[PDB]
Parts: sequence; structure tokens; C-alpha cells
Amino acid sequence: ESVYGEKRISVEEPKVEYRVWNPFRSKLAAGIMGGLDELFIAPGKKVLYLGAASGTSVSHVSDVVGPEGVVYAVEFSHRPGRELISMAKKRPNIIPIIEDARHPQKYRMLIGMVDCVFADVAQPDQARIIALNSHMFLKDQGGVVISIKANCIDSTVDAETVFAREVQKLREERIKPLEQLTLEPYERDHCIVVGRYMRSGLK
Amino acid sequence: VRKLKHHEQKLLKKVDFLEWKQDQGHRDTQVMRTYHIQNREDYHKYNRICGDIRRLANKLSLLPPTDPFRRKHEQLLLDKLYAMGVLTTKSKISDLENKVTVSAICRRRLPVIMHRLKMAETIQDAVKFIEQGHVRVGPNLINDPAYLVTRNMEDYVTWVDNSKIKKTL
Amino acid sequence: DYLLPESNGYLEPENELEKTFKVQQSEIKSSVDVSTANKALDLSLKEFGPYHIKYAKNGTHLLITGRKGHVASMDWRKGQLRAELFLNETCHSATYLQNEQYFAVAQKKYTFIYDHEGTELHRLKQHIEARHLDFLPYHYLLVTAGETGWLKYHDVSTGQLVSELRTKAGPTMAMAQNPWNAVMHLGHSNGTVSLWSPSMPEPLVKLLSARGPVNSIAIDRSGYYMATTGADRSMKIWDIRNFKQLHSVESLPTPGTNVSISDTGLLALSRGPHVTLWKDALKLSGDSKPCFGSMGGNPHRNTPYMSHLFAGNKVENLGFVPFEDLLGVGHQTGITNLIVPGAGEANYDALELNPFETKKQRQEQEVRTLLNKLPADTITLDPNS
Amino acid sequence: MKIKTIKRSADDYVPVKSTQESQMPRNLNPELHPFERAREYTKALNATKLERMFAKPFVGQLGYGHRDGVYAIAKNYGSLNKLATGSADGVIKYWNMSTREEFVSFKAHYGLVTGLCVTQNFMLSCSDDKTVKLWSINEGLIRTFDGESAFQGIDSHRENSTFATGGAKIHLWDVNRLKPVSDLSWGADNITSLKFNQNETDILASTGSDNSIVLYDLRTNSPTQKIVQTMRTNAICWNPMEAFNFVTANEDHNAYYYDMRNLSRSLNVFKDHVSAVMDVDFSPTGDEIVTGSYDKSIRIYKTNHGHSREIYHTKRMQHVFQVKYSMDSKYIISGSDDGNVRLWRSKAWERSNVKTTREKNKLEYDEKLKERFRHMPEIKRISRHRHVPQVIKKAQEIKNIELSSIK
Amino acid sequence: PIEYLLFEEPTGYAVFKVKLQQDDIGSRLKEVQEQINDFGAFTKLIELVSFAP
RNA sequence: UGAUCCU
Repeated sequence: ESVYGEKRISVEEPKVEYRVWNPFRSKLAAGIMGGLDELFIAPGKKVLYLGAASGTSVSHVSDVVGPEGVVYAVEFSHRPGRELISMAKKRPNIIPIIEDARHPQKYRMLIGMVDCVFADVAQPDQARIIALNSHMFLKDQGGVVISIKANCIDSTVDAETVFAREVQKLREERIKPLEQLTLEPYERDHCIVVGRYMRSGLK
Repeated sequence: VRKLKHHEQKLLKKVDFLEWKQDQGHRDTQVMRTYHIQNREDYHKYNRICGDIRRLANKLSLLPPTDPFRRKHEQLLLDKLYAMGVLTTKSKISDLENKVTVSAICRRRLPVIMHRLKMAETIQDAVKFIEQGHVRVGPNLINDPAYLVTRNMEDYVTWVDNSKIKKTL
Repeated sequence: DYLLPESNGYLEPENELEKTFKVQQSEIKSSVDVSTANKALDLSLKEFGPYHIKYAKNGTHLLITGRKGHVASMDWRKGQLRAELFLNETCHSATYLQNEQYFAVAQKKYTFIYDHEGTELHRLKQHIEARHLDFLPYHYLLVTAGETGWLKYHDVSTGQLVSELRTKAGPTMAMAQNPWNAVMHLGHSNGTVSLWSPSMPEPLVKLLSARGPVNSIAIDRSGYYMATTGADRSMKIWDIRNFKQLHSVESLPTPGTNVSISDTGLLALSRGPHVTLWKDALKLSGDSKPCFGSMGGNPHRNTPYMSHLFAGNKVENLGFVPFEDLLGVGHQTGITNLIVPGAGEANYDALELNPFETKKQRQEQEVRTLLNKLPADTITLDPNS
Repeated sequence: MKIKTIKRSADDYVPVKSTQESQMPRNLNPELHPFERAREYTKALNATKLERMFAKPFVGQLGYGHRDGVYAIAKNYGSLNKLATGSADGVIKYWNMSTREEFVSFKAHYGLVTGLCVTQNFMLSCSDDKTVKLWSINEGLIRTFDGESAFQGIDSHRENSTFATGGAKIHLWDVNRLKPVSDLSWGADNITSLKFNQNETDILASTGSDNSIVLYDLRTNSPTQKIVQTMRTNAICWNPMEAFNFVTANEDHNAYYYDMRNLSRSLNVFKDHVSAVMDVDFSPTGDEIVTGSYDKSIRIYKTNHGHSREIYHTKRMQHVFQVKYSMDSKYIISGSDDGNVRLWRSKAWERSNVKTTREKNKLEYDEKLKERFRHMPEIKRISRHRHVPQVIKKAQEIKNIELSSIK
Repeated sequence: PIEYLLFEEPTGYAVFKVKLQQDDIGSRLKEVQEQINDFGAFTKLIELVSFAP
């Protein structure tokens, strides 16, 4: 069975069903299909998603953390959230939150010590809505994968100024960006930003 | 021995147990590697004479230049060291300090000679063949792998007769 | 004082009629506990030369050097053997410098520094003779006295020569380093043992120890009493702390080849076919003068504590295991460990030496000692000055 | 024929479980332990060379600081976390020592500020334009205390919630008051600085711009002693521990530390510095005095010794104008003429880490060893030493030249 | 000043006692930042008091 | 702790 209609392959060994990676549906999948150096998603560790509406992306994150790792989805909306509920009724890694992540301490007992966080939201306070997660839940030297939508955060200003402004907003919060990407032909005027939450040795 | 710490390193500034300056970079061993000599002291059996070349080569360079003894005795040195083949050329005098190495006298060794002539595949297989008693230098089968063979004796190395490795080739 | 968990073994006569020295080693091997009775080794390796013996300062590895070609480092308590080298040059002595991983052998010409596996680390251009090759780990200083008049100090931490001291005394006939003081003791043919520090080109003090040549010398753990033997069938009991020979045992049947000192106060005198150890002989009174035969069983006159006679040998050297009650006697065909009751100390301090040591504990402790090495000017007549 | 040997028993020394740590039998018999002087000496030399390798005083600054220059730093004496910094432009900036960022800042004075002092959070900013302003910390300008003198100083008082000003004349205000209570003058001159002591809080020390030191008594509303010194005095500090001695900083490169019973003889003199020592601040232990010069350098030294065991300098700070010590004896804040308030260690090897009791007992042992191996000379060359700047090294050379010509 | 704290769990709560406080001055500092990764360094802060499932 | 070099 497909989760949203993508085509899955199957192999045999003395059956593995691999779900293909649509890059247009997910800016994380477009970030993999654009090419990355050092990806903070891991085959064993625990990872937190922000902005997991349904399993357009977060099911693939549950795959890439596998039978070991666990994915803490963060969302708010009722109708894609219910899809995430009973789509998490088959995979054990997935657990979603229905709380607004402007106060991530409202669900602070529900996760302890996440290591990696991903950002997919459209809110204009994207640095603050990640910084209220990574100041309390993120492991030291655990990285942040931002997904910046420049027309939704601040659309009056120029193109690169949004990313160059948010990167300094991250550098105010001990979030040194390792590397940047734009992923243009998959999605027009977007970005993903790989950094590591440093907190010790920022210069 | 320990991949020791950043705090350990600065306190143990000058120490080492592997490469010493009295151990002279283990340079001799790299010649004991490339020529496969049995005992260590064969190196220092060449290097005790090798400076003795230079110790005569130096003070014959301290004589007045057209001293008619000086150019004659240097020719007597160089024809001798050219008969033993420990230097490639004899026209220049400068090989007497620059070419006189332990490796140059050690590439006048017997398995180096057979290893040049491709009777053997490697060096140590020729040493094994000398140990097996397969080789001879003109008249005499030689048992010793560490034979100093001159340039003029170099044609006299054959396989020994009636062997199992001369019939191999 | 009451924290001290283990107490020494003893040997008691139980009668005047029953005698202490008359016990033999097969007779000892009955009553000693099985591992400790089995810790006596009989390594008869009769093919090579007479054997030189040294245990490390912890008893964990034995190093032996036959006179012809043998170099052998066993992990002695277990079945493991690290090194087995056959150098056709003749050898005289060997010691582990820091650990069992690195040792040094005293050859015909040159000292060699060696891996545990038997590989060659460092041939010394200097040390052109090597008769006594001894170590002090508290300076990381291999001090070597050959047949030359000189005496060489190599700091194997850096790997460099510290100094070389010509004695004007000739061939070194004995050398024993001081554990407590790190002053070296060289013994030569005039009857003269000189104390030595690498700084002072003249010796610290010369001692006209005996007549004839110095057969051997051996020093206390406390550094108080050093037992010297000449070739004049005589052994002096030097008290170094005030430079007096306490007792002069004269007219041995044969001059002792070597002397050795245990921890608790035993003294070993090896005339070569015979090995004889005294208990508490180094004390101040001439009642504690070590004597061969007390007529009438007088308590004042002092008998030997433990005796042994080697039949087909004239033994080379001997050394106690420092924490156990045996002593390795190197004879012509090999090695015996002769079981003493109370020679070694029962309660070692682990933070000084570890007889039970992990390899990871070993590489911790080696770096600990290399941090705490002293540079060579600190070798002094007093530690505390 | 009783035969008894040593038996290690192979179980006591090597434990049963694999997870169990080793048993470590010790014999502190001195024959087993040969080197009680020399090996401890090498441990001490390793520790001293390591503390020269662990010479990292710098932590960071507070925010990006003033652009115009820090001239006075207030510290809330309950608040170990928070602090305040006054600029000669007039911008007051408040920092939290955890965040090292601006908590709140205000356009206080269009003239200079000369002092900030804190008493009920609540800050009090004294001006050059005859105004003190009361700010609260989470908003601004509760009440301004207008005085007739251009305010050459201020100092807070904890008891009765009081604060006096320093100026041409010192006149004591209250919180509720807009006019002062009583105005004092031993001599008819402008006063550079003021300081109430913290315990038996009523006593004050008042420097005098014409080379003076007065001891003011609030209980009499009159000075109780005055020594007219050689040169004028910059700033003051009462020790929080002793509570009856204080150090003051003089116009010559010398700080003098005096006693309330005897001003006629100083308790001590300190002259490692090469210019007019700006500010002094005393440890909550009472151990060491830290003092910042008109020269681009600060120095830490203990009270009894009298010479700089510690000297602080770097590239981007100059003429520091201000140094303020910890509440917890651990870190000194350092104001600047360059405007940026840096966080510096009390000891560059002393670390913030709460320590595992292996290394903590080792570190206590090592510094105990450092003291009983102190005055040995080879220990001394590593124990005194750290880099000094070029002119200041030349300036100490100049001072030794001139004092050699004097004698 | 931070003597007690509340850690919260799905199986009830957790009441902790802070025995030795880290310095709130060097709270960006690498020393206490590396110490929070070491349980050998983290243990010196906290004593477990209560777990009320 | 120190002391060299190049515009």
C-alpha cells in the first residue's frame, strides 16, 4: 500500500518494499534530491519534525530512522493531524503532537532529549519557533535542518535577504549554519539550511 | 604509545621511544630492508670502511692541488674502488664522498648481482638459492650470501652445475 | 598499620634439635600453597650458555639471557612468552627499562633496546662494552657499565645520552643501583666501590670495600645496608648511611659470585655451586653478623637462614621476585626459583608498582611515570636534599 | 620446622566480577616510597606548567557593549546573575551574566553618567547634568534627584534604603526624598569618589580631589578623620569580609590599602601598575584585590603578598576605567574605555566545572603541593610568569630605572 | 539557588534535589556545557528524591 | 618567561 500514491518497489532475499522519494512533495526530499553533505537524520537516533501536516514527508523520516529511531512530529491542524494519527497506527517510530509549538514546554514531558530537528512551517517567526524547541529539547551538538519559504515569511523584501537574515537570527541563538541550499527546480524560491546547535565554541 | 592528550603532549615535549637521533632515523635498517642482510653488523661492517674511504678522500683533498702524489694516489684509490664497482663512474673525484654509501657498496653484494641478472625473481629468492647451494662465482660454489663481488668478477657468477634450479631455467 | 592486609611467611625451627637451614626445596614444595609452590620454575635450557636472570620490579615478567644467544622475556606467571631472540653475539645482562614491552640487552659490543615481540628498537652507537645494564625507572635512566672505565647514562624517555663518566678504575667488576637513592655503585679490582651520580665526574665517594677484586655488591630496599663481596672470600656489610662496614665475613670456602637483598631483610650469597640466604643479617649488632656455623647453638652467633647447593652448576646471578618469596638463580643450564618463606614483602603498594596490572592499567601507569620522571641532575646523595 | 609462605590467594587482588574495579592494596611504608620530595616536586612542576598551559582568562564580553566607553559599573549585591554598566555618553546597559546580553538599556543622561548605584530591581544613575534617575529592572525613570552640584560620584546604601551622591559636595538623599537630608564637607573641595562599607554600613570613605582621604561617619553627620595625602585618589573599595579596612587607588601608579583604626600608617602598598590605577575591588573571600589602571591593563594580587600574581591585558581593551569583582569570587567583570565589558576569570586555570572527586581531590592536593613547593626557584620562574605588553614592560623598566636613580 | 526541580514523565513525575549548583555566570561556557554530556560530571548536581507514578 | 626577521 502507498501512503499518498507514490510507487513503491520490492526485492527478494534468501520482501523489502522501498517507498520512492518524491522530491516535489517534500522540501526535505527535495533537499536530499538536491544533494547534501552531512545529514542530521540518522538510522538510530531520535528526531523531531516541526510542521508535519501529514505523511507527505514525515513517513519518509520514519523510514530513514527505521526500526531503531523515532520521529516526534509537531503539528496543530485537526484534519491532516488525524491522517497523521492513523498513519502512525502502522509505524512505531511516529508520534505526533497537536500542540502549538510557540510554547513547546506545553508538551515538555512528552519528549525527553531529542537529537535532531527539522523545520517545515510557514510561520514568520521561524527562528523563534525553532529556538523554543532547540533550547530545551535538542542535544548539544545536535543539528537543525531548516526549510525556509521566503514568500511566506517576509515577501516584500528581496530573495537572498530572507535567508541571510534568518541565518543571522540563528547565529544569535548558537545555531551556526553549516551549509545552505535553495532547491530551485523542485520548488521555486525556497531554501533548506543545515546547521548544528553549537552552544559551546560558536566562534 | 598512547595517542596522548593535548594536556599530556606539552609536558612530554622531547620524549620518543621509536625514532632517536642516536638511532639516526633508523636509516641503516632501511638499507637492511632493501638488501636483506642477515646480521645487523654487516651494515656497520660497510659503514666502518665507508667513512674510511672519505677519511682518506677528505685529507687527500687537503693537499695542494697539483701535488704530483695527490693526483696519483687519488687515481690509485679510484681505480681500486672502480674495480670493486662500488661507484658507477670514475672520471670525477666527487663520487668518493657523494657516491660512497652503504647502499652503493651493498648493491655490490652477491644477491643484488644475481637479482640484476634476473636469474632470480626477487632479492631474497637469490639469498635462498645461495643458502640452498645453487650458485657459483667462476670456480667456487659460494655458500655465503654476503659476498662482495667486484665489477670484474661479475661475469663469473653462474648457476652451479647439475642442479635442480639450473634445469629450472 | 592495621590496614596492611597480608603478612610475611616465616620459617621456624620448632626445636634446637631441628634445624632451620637443613630444609631442602623439594621438602619446601610440600607445604607451600599450590600456585606458590608451582611458582618455582625449573627452566633447564642446557644448550645455550650460562644464564643471566632478571625479574622486573613487579614480578610479572621474567627476562633471561644465556651467555651464547638466549634472550627470553616470559610473562612468567602465565604460560605466555613475549620474546625469544637468538643473537649469535654473546650477551651479559638484560633489563626491562619501563615495562615488559621495552627491554635492553648487554651484548658483546652494543646494548640493544627491544620490543616485547622480539623486534629491534634501538641499537646504541655508544655503550661499546656492556657488563652491567641496570635501570632506575624514577629517572627513566639506563645506566650501563661495560668493561670500559666509563659509565653511560641513557635517558630512554628522550632516547638520548645523558652523560658518560670515566672512572679511571678500569673494567667494572660489579654494579648495583640504589633503589632508595638512585646512586650507582661500581666495583673494581682494587677492592673499591665508587658511588655515582651522572653530574659529578669524580665519584660521590669511593669505598675501599675489600681486598682483591669486587665480586659483587647488592643494596637494601631501605638503602641502609649494602652487602659487598670481594674475591678474597670475604663479604662486608656496609651501612651506607654512615659509611661503615658492620661485619666483615672473612674466609668463605669460596668467594661469592653474587649477593642479593630481599625486601624484608634477607641476604643472598651465591658462591656459585651454593646459594645461602640469611635473615635479618643487616642489623647493627655483630650478633647479627652473618656466619656459617654457630658452635654450640649460641643465640648470639648467627646461622644461615636458608641453604641450597647446586650440584652440576656454578650459578651466574640471582634476584628475588620483589613481591614474592622466591629468588631466581641463573645457573649454567638455566633457571631455578628457590622458595623462601619471608624474602619478598607481602603487602605491596599498588600505586608504586602493580604485580597485577591490566594492559590499559599499564599504559596509564607508564604515562604516569613518564610525567613523573626526574631529569638527571636530581640524582643526589640524598633524595630529600 | 614450621613452613609458611606468602599467598596472594588470586581472588583478593583480582576481583570476581568483570564489572568490578580492581582492589588496590597500599603500603605507605617509606621504603616502598622512595621519592617524597622529588616526585612530589615533579608533580608540582607539572601542575605549574599545566596552569601556564591552563592560562585562558578570557570568557567573552557582555553583548556588544557601549560605543562611547564604560565609566562605572553597578552590581546588585544580592544579584549574582545581573549587573549594570554606565557610559560617558549616558547610555545605561543592564546585563545578565548567564546570557551576557543586554537585559535593559536606557537613554539616561545627555551629559555623562559618573556613577551607577543600586538600592531599592532598582538602579540609580548619577549624571554630569545634575541629575540622578531611578530605573527599575523587569519600566524607566521613576524619579530624578536634582542636586546643586554636577555629580562627581554616587554611592548606594543598603540600610534605610539610602544613597548619597558624590560631587562638589556630598549630600545624602533618600528614596522618597527629592531633596537631600544632610550635606557634609571636611574641606571645601570637590570629592572624586564615595563608598559606604557594606557591614557596619554607616561608615563612608571619601576621596578628595586635592590629594585627600576622609573617613565620613553617618552617625555623627561629620567626618571623623582625614589624612591629606600626597596625590589625588581615583576610586575605593571596602572589603566585604574584614569590614573595617579599605583599599583606595591613587593618582600615582600605586594603590594604598588603609585601616579604619590607623590611617596614619597604611595597612599596605601595591605598585605593580604603570599608570593611574582606576578602580579596586575586593574578594568576597577577602583574599585578593583586583585593580585596573589608566594603563590598558588590570592586575590581581592577594592582600598579604603585595605583588601581582596575576596580570590581565589584551588587544582590544584600553584605559579600562573600571573593574568589578564577583559576588561568588569566581569572575571579574571588566569595563572599558573601548566600551565593551569583558568577562574574565579570577584564576585562568580555575574552571567552572563542578569536578569529579578523583580530579577534584587531585586538584586540591596539587595546589596544596604548589604552596609547599612554592619558593623553590625553578618553580618560581613558571609561577610568576605570563606575557606582559611591550610599553608596559618598558614602563616597568623605566620605573626601576627612576627608582634606582632615586636611591 | 536552584535546590529542587521537577522532571516530568508519562509515568508520573520526578522530584529532584540539586546538591551542587553549576555557576549561572558561565552558562554559555564550554566547561559546564561539556559537563552536561558527562554523567560523571552531571551526577554531582542532582540527587534523586521522588518518583510518583 | 623571554628573544629574533621583513616594509
